Amino acid sequence: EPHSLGILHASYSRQILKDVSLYVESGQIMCILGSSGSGKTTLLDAMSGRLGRAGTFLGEVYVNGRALRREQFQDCFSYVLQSDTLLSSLTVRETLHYTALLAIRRGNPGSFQKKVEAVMAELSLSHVADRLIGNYSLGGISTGERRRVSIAAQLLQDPKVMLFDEPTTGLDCMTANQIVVLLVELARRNRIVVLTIHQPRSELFQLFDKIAILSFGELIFCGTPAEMLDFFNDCGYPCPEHSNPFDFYMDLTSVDTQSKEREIETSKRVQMIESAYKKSAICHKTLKNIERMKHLKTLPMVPFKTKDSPGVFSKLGVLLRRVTRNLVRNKLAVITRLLQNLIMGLFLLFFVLRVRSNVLKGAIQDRVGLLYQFVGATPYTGMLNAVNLFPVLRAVSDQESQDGLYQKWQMMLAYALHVLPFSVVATMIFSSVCYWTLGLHPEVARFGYFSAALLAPHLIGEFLTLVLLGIVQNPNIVNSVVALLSIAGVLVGSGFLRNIQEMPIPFKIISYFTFQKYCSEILVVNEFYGLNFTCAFTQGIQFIEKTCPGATSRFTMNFLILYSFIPALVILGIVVFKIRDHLIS
Amino acid sequence: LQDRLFSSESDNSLYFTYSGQPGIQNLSFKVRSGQMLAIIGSSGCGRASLLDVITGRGHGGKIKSGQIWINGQPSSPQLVRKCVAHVRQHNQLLPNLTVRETLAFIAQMRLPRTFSQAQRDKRVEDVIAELRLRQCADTRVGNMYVRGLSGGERRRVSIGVQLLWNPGILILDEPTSGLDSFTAHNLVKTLSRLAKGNRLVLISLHQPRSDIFRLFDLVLLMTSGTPIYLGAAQHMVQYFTAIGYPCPRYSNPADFYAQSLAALFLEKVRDLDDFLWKAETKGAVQQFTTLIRRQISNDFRDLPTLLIHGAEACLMSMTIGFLYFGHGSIQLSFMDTAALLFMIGALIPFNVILDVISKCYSERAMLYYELEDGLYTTGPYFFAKILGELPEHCAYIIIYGMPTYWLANLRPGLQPFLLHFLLVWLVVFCCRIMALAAAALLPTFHMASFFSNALYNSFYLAGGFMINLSSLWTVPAWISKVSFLRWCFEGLMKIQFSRRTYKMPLGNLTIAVSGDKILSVMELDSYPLYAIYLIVIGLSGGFMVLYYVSLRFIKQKPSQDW
Repeated sequence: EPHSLGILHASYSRQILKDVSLYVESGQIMCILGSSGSGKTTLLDAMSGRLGRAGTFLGEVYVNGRALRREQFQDCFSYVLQSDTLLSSLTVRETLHYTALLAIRRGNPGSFQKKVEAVMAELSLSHVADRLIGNYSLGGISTGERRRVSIAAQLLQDPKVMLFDEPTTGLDCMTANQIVVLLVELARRNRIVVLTIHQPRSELFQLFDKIAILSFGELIFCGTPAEMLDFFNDCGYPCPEHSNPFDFYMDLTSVDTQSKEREIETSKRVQMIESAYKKSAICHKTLKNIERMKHLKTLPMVPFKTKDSPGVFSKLGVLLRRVTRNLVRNKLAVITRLLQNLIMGLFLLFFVLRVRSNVLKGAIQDRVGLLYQFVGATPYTGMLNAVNLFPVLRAVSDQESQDGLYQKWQMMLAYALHVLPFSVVATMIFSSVCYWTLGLHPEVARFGYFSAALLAPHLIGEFLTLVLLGIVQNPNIVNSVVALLSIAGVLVGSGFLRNIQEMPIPFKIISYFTFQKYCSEILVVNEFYGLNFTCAFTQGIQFIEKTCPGATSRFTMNFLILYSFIPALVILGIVVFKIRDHLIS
Repeated sequence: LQDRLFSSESDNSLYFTYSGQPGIQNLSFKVRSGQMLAIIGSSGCGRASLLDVITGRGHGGKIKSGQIWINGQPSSPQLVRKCVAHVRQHNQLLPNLTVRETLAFIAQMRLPRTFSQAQRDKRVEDVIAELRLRQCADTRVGNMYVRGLSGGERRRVSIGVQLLWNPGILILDEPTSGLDSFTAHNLVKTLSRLAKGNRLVLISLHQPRSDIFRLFDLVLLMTSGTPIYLGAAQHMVQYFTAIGYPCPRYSNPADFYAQSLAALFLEKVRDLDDFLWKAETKGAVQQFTTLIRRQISNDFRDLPTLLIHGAEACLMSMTIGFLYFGHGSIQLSFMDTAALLFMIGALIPFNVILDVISKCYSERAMLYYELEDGLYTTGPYFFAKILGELPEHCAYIIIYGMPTYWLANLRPGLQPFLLHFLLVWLVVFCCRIMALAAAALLPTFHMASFFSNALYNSFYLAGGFMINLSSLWTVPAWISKVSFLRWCFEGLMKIQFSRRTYKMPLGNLTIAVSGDKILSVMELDSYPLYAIYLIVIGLSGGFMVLYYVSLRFIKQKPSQDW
């Protein structure tokens, strides 16, 4: 009931944080104000365990008896980021149901929600619980309210020590305060609360148990507002009325560089102001209190934060249900996955009409182009699918996994897994409609094959695009590159445009490495197995031979290989993402 | 803090009566060529809107009530752009130019034909030195990606861009936002300095904090579309001591928020005062060159993009070439040699489209240029850019078009080469314009970059090779005639592979006898050697006209996309 959270002589590396030291008890609030130079944020992040870097972390943190160990931070803290991205097509209760259902293993998918209720109603958002969360533009969850929910997700973990980054920032007169309140209330509910506040008002100065200043990662004052209003006048420089006590104090606290003159002078000031209460009684006192908690053992005598969030095998199964749910409740999106592939076939169908086969005037040459386009579009549709849908999920995996919920790949797997249904329907929608309208040897079986041959590319695009979207982080580039890829590919890797066998050395090698080849050399054989054109050539095989001779026999396999890529791509993906958790801090 | 003033000139001021807009409620103004007024309203009270409303450019949904008067006249969107200078939060300065340049280059368009050159030169400096852009003078501007220039300075420059008519009015939207408080002072004091001249200054600061506060001359404080009250720095402190003030700061109160014949005389008097208030008050060619010079300078001092484009093209040529490598055992298969000739044409689009859509769309500048009045579209910008790219575009083509030709061993000597190249030129160039049109008329990088890729995917089918042409609906059958991709292919084909030239088509052991007959047998003899250039240069026309229209009649406005 008095909870203990102290720091002694903490530092960080290129040595951005210097021998800082601070005391807090449950029910209090900590207000960190950091100069634009800051350091503040850096620390706050650091403490939540976000990374542990080239360089180092000096000092140790004392939490309710005992010292914290580097390997336990994330266990005994909770973190609320500068922003709060959430999946735009779910309901509050659903996002929370999934965060909770993912974070903990207990009663049932019914009872979970009941826990959720305590959180929603403890945060006073029950009243929107089951609406379209929305982006601010799409759906109209309150731009204030959303912030609120983000907090909810941390409370399912039942922490009693909470860290919030810049959480006023990006709001308005009314809302900011409304949010601040709720922080403080959480403090009322026997919690520890730490803030890094960029540009707050003069009204709020007076709402803080403990306010504390950082300059260039060097610590300065920490204490009661009144205490600052005194001890800073113990250092001199009293802040007049009509100055914003909260803000004025900072102006003095930070050096800056409009010239060498303004620059050097001020750094001396902030040094002297630092030493001033680096020595002072209060700064002794605060320190002693962090020495107190070890020295004493008292009633709280405990730390706390969550237990078991297990079965990885089980874990992502949820992530899937979530993602499919998202992607399904988004009329915008779904329609396209299924449909565009068809659009391709219509759009062609419209120019090409049906396959004139009577004459040779418009016979092989109309089909070559047709297959070509299919093989060099059905991966395009893939990325068109991916690049557009996935980033949200990707970045949400990013901001989520950091708090400690599901490893980066989990998600990528999930996405990759759901597409199957959709893409596979798309392929069928497309095929069923077009293939017969174009009427290129129509025995159902050979349609059946043609629909399996164009499902693969439409996935390959997806999963490649996916993989890349883990490595490259600026989708619109990914969507240029993957195009270039999946077009270049066809040129070299189906016979059509340069009689592969005939082509000069190296490209030949390349071709064998592209799915394109092993798709085309299906489609050609599947659609020419044997046919007869009126007139150069004459028969179905006589063309098969010219472009891709070993296809006829090899068909059985080709499929094997064509579908071979799609496990690989995703498997690789896993690795890229497994890696990528290290890449961005 | 050092020095006082090197610019100022006179006259105008500003006047209001009972406004309203969906968000505003009954304003009334004092604005007098020397005061600076800080609008210190709540977060989005039509506050960042307010200034844009006052200019006439209204987001919210067009005004409800009101009257607006400048120095001594009504308001008008045609009027304001001759009196008032607007400084946005958005900066749109060209990455690779020096401050001195980015000023001189606008000076040459905003200062009148009559002005001397020495005048422009001295005016530039006469600004620089009033804004104390002392050592920024000959250093490049855009921190955007050179990252070799200060922000506090940058702002002052984009302000300077506006002080080249020494305007009697000046409106700044949230100028501090971004800067460090340390410098905010040193900016807002320069704004006050400006103000001491015969400049009228309007600011809008939603989170001003105390210190900057102290520097206000006039203040207007409003919460969500009502004025709590107008007044000077000091006076406000006292005036809301009709309801009693506190310890913290000056924005606290922002958070807290004829009848008697006696008055009748005052009513009359204010009217009488009021009269007195007003009573006291009472070329294309040249542009065009400037534009291409500035436009072309920056784009040429940009190396990074420039190396890439070269590479970006180069490599395509390399590969296309090798892939159809015309020497060595393997022999180009007339079957195949067409393919190349088609590709070389209908490949580069898929880069160039995105290449030039990207640029045009990453230009919003022109909007602010349109509205601020730097540029026409009569003989002005439509020509500005279309020529601006050109030199790049020539290298871009040559790098892509020569090597392929040789690698794939097309017809020898020269003549053909150049007819070839020259066509590729008009094809790709037509395509650039197509993009420009597509981009300027549509409203989003993504959107224009769809319309384009659909319009292109639609032209390649029409193209001869991949679909045989003759056999078609009228709907393509007609379209094909319009397809630069097709015309490229027929052109190249006619110049290269048929004409009264002669060929050796062949498989395995063969090296056979043949000629122009081949193309006659192919459906392509239809149009002649030299027609096609005209067809594509004509096609160009169509898109060109779409660009000239889309610009002249239709705005390009900002998008966040790329």
